Amino acid sequence: MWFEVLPGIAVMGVCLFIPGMATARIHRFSNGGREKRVAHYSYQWYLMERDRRVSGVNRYYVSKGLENID
Amino acid sequence: PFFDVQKKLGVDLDHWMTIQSAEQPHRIPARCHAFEKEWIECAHGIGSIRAEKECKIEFEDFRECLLRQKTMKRLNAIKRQRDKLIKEGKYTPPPHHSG
Amino acid sequence: MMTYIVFILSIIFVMGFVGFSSKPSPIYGGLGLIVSGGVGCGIVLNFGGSFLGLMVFLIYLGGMMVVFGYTTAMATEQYPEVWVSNKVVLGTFITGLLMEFLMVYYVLKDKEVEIVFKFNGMGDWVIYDTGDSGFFSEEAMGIAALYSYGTWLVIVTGWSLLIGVVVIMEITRGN
Amino acid sequence: SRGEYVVAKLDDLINWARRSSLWPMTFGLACCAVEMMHMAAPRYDMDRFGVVFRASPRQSDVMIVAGTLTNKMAPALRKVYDQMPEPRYVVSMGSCANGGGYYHYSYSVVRGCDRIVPVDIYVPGCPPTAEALLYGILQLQKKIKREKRLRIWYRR
Amino acid sequence: MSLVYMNIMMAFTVSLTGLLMYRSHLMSSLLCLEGMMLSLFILATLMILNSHFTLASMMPIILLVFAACEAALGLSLLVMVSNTYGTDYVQNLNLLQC
Amino acid sequence: NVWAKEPVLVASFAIAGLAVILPTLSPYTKYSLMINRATPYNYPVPLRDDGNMPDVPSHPQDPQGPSLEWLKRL
Amino acid sequence: MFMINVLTLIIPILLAVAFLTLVERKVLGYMQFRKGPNVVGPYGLLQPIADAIKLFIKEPLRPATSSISMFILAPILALTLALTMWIPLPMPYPLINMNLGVLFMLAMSSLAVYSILWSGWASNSKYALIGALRAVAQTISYEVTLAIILLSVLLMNGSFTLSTLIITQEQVWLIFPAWPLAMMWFISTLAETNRAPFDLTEGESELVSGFNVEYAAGPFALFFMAEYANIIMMNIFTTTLFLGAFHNPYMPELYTINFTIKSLLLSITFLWIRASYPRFRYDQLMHLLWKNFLPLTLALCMWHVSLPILLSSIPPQT
Amino acid sequence: LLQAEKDRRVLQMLRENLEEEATIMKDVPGWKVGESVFHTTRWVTPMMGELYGLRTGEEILSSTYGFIWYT
Amino acid sequence: MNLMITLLTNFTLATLLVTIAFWLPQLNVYSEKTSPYECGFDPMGSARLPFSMKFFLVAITFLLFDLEIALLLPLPWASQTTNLNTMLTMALLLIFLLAVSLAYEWTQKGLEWTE
Amino acid sequence: PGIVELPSLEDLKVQEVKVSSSVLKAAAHHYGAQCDKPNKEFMLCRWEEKDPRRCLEEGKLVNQCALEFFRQIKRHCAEPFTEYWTCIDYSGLQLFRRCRKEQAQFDKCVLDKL
Ligand code: SF4
Repeated sequence: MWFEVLPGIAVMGVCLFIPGMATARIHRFSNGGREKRVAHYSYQWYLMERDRRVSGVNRYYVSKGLENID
Repeated sequence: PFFDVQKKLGVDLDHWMTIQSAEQPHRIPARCHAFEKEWIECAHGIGSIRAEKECKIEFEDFRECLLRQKTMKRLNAIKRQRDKLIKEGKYTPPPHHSG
Repeated sequence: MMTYIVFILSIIFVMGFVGFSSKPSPIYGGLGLIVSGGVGCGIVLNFGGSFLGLMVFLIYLGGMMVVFGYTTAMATEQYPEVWVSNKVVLGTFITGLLMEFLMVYYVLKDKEVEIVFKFNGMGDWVIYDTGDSGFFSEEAMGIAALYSYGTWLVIVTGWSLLIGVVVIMEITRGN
Repeated sequence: SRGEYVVAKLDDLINWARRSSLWPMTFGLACCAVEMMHMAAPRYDMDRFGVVFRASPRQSDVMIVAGTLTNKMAPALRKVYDQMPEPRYVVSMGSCANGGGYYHYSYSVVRGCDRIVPVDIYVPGCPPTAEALLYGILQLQKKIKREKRLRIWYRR
Repeated sequence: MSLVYMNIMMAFTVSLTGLLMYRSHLMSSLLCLEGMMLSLFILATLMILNSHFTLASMMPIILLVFAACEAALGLSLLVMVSNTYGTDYVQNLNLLQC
Repeated sequence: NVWAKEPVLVASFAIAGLAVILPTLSPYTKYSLMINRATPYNYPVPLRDDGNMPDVPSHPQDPQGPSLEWLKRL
Repeated sequence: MFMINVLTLIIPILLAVAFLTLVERKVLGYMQFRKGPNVVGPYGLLQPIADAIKLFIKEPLRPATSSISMFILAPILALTLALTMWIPLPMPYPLINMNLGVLFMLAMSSLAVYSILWSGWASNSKYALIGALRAVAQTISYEVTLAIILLSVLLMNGSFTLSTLIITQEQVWLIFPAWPLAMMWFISTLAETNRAPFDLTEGESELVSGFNVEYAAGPFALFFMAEYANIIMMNIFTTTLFLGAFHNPYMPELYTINFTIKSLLLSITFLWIRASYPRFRYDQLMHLLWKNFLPLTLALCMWHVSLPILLSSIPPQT
Repeated sequence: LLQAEKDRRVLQMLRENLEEEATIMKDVPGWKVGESVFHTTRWVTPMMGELYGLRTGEEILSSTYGFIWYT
Repeated sequence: MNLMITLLTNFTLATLLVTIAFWLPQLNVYSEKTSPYECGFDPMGSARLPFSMKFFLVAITFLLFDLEIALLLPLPWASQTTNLNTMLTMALLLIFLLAVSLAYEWTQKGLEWTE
Repeated sequence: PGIVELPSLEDLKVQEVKVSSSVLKAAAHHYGAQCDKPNKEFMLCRWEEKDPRRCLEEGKLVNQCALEFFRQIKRHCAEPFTEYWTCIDYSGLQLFRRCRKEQAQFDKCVLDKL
């Protein structure tokens, strides 16, 4: 039966388990624990652009919530 | 000949394709909407010769909306003079991004 | 550092496309042609058009596929020509690339190029969208008008394509 | 002796790598070709050893001359054999090929295939068994264990 | 003025001259006609994209579907040409004399 | 009979013909019309104060105007 | 770190292809009642490593009538484009969130076709010519039906973006609203993948592997790895496109598990289809493709036009 | 509110760039300092160079080319 | 240009595969390997020999139906309009015309010769 | 030809409402509810006059209305509104459907107390 092929399937499956896992782990690492903000359209682009404007660092992912109310 | 059975049969099956300020699929402007509005409202009931004579200013205003050729002439002159005086070294300006 | 990247893609486009137009064997012509089509797709994609360039790259590609099939079919030499094989093709390629680099020189290190118009030589971040609120990526609706308002236009388009099909069929049949 | 040590390790690596796959091609003139097909039979697998059929002459490693090499065939045999990369090996499979054999005293028959190509491994038997042919391939792999090429190149 | 306009007009003129003077192949001629089509396409598209002329943006798709079916017509005629001869140079065209 | 000479063609003509016939009768077409009109990308502009128009309300909470309600009402 | 993400995409494709060659040989062995690579160490693994190393030993050679630029620049385009298909693949969140990916899939698969074609041309030994023309044949047949079936399946729910596609794959799988369209799509992609002689006429025994009959032994690794990237590529695109996985919000590893297991079971299904059917035929491929698929596909296209216009099930294509 | 923030920003860029021009080009002859290019006086839509001129590469690439091929 | 970055990295990968193919492993003794192989016989002339083709209609047919694919591809964005019945009418007319063209050349045996 | 008169940095010193984008887009319903009656004066001015540097007094008006609104939402419930916008901020783009329970918490908070 298939008892002698499953190590090949398992190793090659980890070879396909790695790239999305490392991808999403890098994207969570790449914005300080927040997800990579996508931007489809012009409106969401200008929203993300004022986001990177009002953080001071010109890095949007801080996003400065409820602190500059005053 | 030039036939306008198009106009006669009461169907504008072609003329929506034609100019800006016709109604877009969502009611959105073009870039030079108001300038075409200017030029047509100068030259609506006009026979295309005193249109050449008298609506010439606003037609040039429309052409310079579309191309912005004189504006790029001005801006290129300003950038080349900026570059020659920064190669010179006389009063290198910092007022962008700083004081 | 770089800013003229649309113009530089246009320069690469014109180089490959002139070496295309200098007429070597259609194998090398198609190679330079698909290079030119891909970088032209890059030009129009980087300019603001979302799908239209990738679309036309696909269509134009399939046309070049059939063109390659027929140049394998019909026009073959005992040894086909390359760019650097014959005198005339080499001269045309060098002179076309020479005119290209000369235009590069007169744009970069000079002011104005006035062959047919007084073309303003500076970078193509002007003119451009000044951050207008799209929310629907304009060219998508700009093609979506074709089935809304486009009554007469696709009628004559499909009619002419049907006629194109029967025309090819009867010219092949007419033996 | 770190230089010869590292070169020895790398030579052992590449020689192991050469004896690993060894896919041949199928020349296969007569009934020795039927024995090759029964070396592709499931009771004696070659794909236990990474040994695959490959009908092109452009990527095989060893080549099995197996059959009765005639004069109408032999220049085509060498004009296959030459356009094949620099590690090339020959398995003379069968009594016809390893010295002429049963058609030795005749016209139009090459008396032994050393008159066309060099030969690494002779495997006699008419036909060989699948077992004997497999033994010959194992001995060829042991020859690839006995290479010391890169040691020779360094000590030159 | 947007310098890409002048450069695509340069590519247009050179593909036009390539379509006009040609050595022997009809195939290269059809191929460079297809190329000049692509050049006019990209130029018109960049025009409409600067204009935000979003209403009648049928120009790129319909321009190129029509000009490519012209190229299809040309490939059919080249099939007939290479059917009635072996070679399809400037030679074996000299009959039907002016 | 006429069926299995080239029967995938008969299958194609059948499902194509019901695809043509089926938009004649439906209870959902005007639903599709009202949904696909009532969802704008764009902005509801204000207008001049009024000549006391008995429509077009002053607060968006005021139910004088034509709203969308049948979505959550199935 | 963006470069690190690119490297962690282009490193597992090497391991994926090599250990998938192991999988092919051993699954095909137990398929055909024989035994796979077993003697070489633990079960096979270091021998497919040795396959890659051995094929890098081989010291290739250029032919005579073999213009060097086209010759050594064809399989480069093959391997590079068989990579660069893998940019907008939504392993849970893709590398570049492009606003459209599927026409990009079409264009880069066609580029893979052209690279096969140019290698078969500039090999210039008449067998690669016959094989390249057969590849032109199966590309004439299978870059229309694939496109219009794609138009039909994203006509229902797509809006061209893969994130919205995984949102649409939430209540039921999209296998069920389009099942026979999915059957025709799987057959067409199996043709376009150019494995599986159910619909493959390039790797013949009538010829000897019409892409690269007499190419050289060196870039065979390039070509070989490119087509097995093509196999994994279209199967992952299948496993995204029709069926899918209920991803955990804020945890993607479960999505990766379900997605990867479904994709590689369909890849084993693909190889299992390759195992058992004869080769097929040029004019029969034209006959079967046109006179079986194409009217039924057009009927499905008009019926998926007429479906959301009659059920108000039109997507929020913003 | 976003309309207001954008309007304050474009008035800020236009004010700063008029001031920079009036400083840097005050010596050259000709060159009226603040003329509109057009003949009338309406709010001409700016051309992304009057907003973004002389900002040295990175800012203008962030503003223009960000949405296109970035994110 | 992120895709251009990735394309540059894959091209560098391809060039290191080229160099590791040619330069590094061993030597390159020439003088017969350059000959073209068919099956063991040096053929007449070479390839690039005039090779006639079977299909005449099928390639141009591919071309025209690829163009009609190009017309049909903005069906997703079209599906959200106020003029729904007109969209449905012209879309059905496009596919009906396409199938009329196909079935016309199918009944006029355009594909029943050397396909 | 003609000259323009762009007003300086004198009148354009209004304090920017420096919330970031996520919390701002999350609070859009109630911000439409309480405020966003007097800003349509600004919007009508902008649409009927199409020349900014003319309507900007009402730009100050809309900016002070928004800032007073966020003042009153900071000075009272909800403190779990912090949790609500940081719920909405992580979910890629601003999917209003993934974060539901905390939406119910914040809306019932503000409905009870104000
Ligand atoms: S050696 Fe024997 S088995 Fe082999 S080809 Fe000769 S007769 Fe046949």
